[PDB]
Amino acid sequence: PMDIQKQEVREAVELPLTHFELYKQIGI
Amino acid sequence: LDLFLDMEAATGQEVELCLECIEWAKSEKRTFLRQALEARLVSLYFDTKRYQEALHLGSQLLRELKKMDDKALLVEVQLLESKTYHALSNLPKARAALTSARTTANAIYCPPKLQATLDMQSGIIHAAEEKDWKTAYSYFYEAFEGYDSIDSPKAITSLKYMLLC
Amino acid sequence: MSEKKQPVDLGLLEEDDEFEEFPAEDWAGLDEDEDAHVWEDNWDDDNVEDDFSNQLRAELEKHGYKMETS
Amino acid sequence: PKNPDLRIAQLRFLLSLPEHRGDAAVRDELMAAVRDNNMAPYYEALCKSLDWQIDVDLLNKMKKANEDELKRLDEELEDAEKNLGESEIRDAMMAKAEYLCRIGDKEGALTAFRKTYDKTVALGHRLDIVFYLLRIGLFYMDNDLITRNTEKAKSLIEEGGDWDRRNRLKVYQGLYCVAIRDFKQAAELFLDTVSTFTSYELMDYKTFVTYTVYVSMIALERPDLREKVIKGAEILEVLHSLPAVRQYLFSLYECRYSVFFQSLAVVEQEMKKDWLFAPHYRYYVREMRIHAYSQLLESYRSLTLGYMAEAFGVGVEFIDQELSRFIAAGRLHCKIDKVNEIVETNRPDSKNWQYQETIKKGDLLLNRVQKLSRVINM
Amino acid sequence: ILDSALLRPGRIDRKIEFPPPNEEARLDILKIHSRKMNLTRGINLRKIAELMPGASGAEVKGVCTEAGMYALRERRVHVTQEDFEMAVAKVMQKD
Repeated sequence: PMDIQKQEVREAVELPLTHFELYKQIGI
Repeated sequence: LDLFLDMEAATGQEVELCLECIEWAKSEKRTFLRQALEARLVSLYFDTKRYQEALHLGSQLLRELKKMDDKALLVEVQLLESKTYHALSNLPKARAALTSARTTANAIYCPPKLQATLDMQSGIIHAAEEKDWKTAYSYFYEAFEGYDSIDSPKAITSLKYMLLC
Repeated sequence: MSEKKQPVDLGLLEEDDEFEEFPAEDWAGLDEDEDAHVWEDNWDDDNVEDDFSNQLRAELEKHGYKMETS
Repeated sequence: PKNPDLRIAQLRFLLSLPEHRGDAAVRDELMAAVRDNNMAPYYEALCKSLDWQIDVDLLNKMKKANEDELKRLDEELEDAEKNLGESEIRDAMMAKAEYLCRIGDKEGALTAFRKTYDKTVALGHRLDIVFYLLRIGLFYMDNDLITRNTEKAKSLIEEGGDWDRRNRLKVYQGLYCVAIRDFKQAAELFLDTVSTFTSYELMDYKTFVTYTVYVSMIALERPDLREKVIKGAEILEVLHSLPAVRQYLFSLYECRYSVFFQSLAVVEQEMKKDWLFAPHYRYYVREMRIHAYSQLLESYRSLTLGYMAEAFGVGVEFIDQELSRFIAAGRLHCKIDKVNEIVETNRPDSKNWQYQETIKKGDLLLNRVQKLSRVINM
Repeated sequence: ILDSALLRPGRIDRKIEFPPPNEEARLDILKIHSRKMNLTRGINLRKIAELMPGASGAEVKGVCTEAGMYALRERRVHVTQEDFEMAVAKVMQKD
């Protein structure tokens, strides 16, 4: 073949995105 | 303190006198005074090429500066932190402290003495790996625009850095 | 047949009866530094080691004196 | 244990063999004997110590304080027993096992770490107990006892690599891989030095760098150094501590033997008189000499005795027997000739020998398929 | 539960009351929900467990799971009791 969704989406979205294996080393 | 250190005479008693000024400032309970005295003393160790207590005492200064107010004071110790990590030839931590100084000094209008030094050191950090000479040439060009007509040695070394990069 | 191994094992019993645990412990003084180490490298390290055991063992401290004399 | 008594009691190697440095080691050993219940270690190593005049003075106090703290940990263990709880009994038996590691007796600490090893509610604390057996296994220099609990505790982690747990286990891997002569697989262990820190339990950071600079400096070639350490900023940070290491790195990478041989005596003397690094001093010297001779001889086909003698700064009478022993013993390059008194090699090791590297596996595989014929009918 | 109790008059039914977790029920759930992540050796579970009141045991999970984000933001190896106190101020503010 704001700042509440910008801070919330910021730290909850882009901070885990720009680092690898954080899902493993943050207490998943 | 600046006019006493710029004379460059009897540098042995200068660091001990600065330690007595920090001891006195702690005796009179002046936090910002001893923070400035350590902010200049770490520059004295930077000129003395003593990177152990400069990075250690500078880190202990960061532990009490990141929590407190006056984020503009952190630009000097993070900029000089990039200067001592560059002196120790450390690219990732100098880029991390550089980015922290950018996101810290992004809202505060810094004077051209400190604003142009960010790009001046940035051009040397990017020029250390030889990734792209155009962006580094822009950092030295803006650094020359910042150091223009403010200091003759800084201007001749600014154009020296332009002709270098 | 496998029956001829008995007198050879009797010779091994005589060799073991010569010294009672003397080569196991005396040689174990070096085997404790040789245990778990690759024995393939111990042939070269033991070759040059036993080769230099007589004289000029290290010889690296003597080069500083042999520079001006040779 | 994790106390400084591991290092203070670890200086017994340089306390034992040489009689010159046996003054400071017995100075801080006797001064530190009143710490961490050092009675039994130095009493066992008393034959390598002074007389019995001052020895029997403190034994009466240490033997009663040992029984006092021991019976207090027994009473605390009985107070923790017969009660609902898991971490309390683990801390009581674990603390008793830590004191039994302070006295230096692995019988009651063996059965103690066996009981608290059986009371492990999770695998992380189990690996912590394993490390508690490794910290004393370094002093006991055992081979299999420290690899059994790590071979069993290695698999089934499932909790991810921590900041100091997995890094500490990697440090132990560097330890037992420095003990063994395995280098091509130990060159990957010290790559996590970014997250390493001053660990007073086993080895200081400067001692970890000082210990890995040998396996990295010798066990690696020029592309491996340029990729790993020269590109990395870690050695660029830690070179300012001691100016000698920078000389042994820039002089070796720069191929300057005139200063490397004058300064090599510090590597010779420092190489010995160490706990775990002394018995291997013969391999690093020869391996480094043949590695340097293969480094210079790689890019050089023919070599006169003048440029060689001036480059190495040694007489021709010594390099004569050097290369003479390294033709058959070393087996680095083809046969050498002296018809013109000039080192001249050919090295046809690429064109035909690159295809001839598989004939060894062809003959061993031939005997192995002869074994396959031996399996036939029986 | 009132309508269900009108349809289930305790004829054949096991009646086990589900109370809000008590102090020990906060120490043990604090340990079960503390072993999964890092934890320092100089923390006292007694007081930090007594300083987590409110609805139920999920508030402790709010302290831990809403404290690992402050461990990430602070960029530290482990979590201290002061960070757990900050998470206490956070979930107590949310309460």
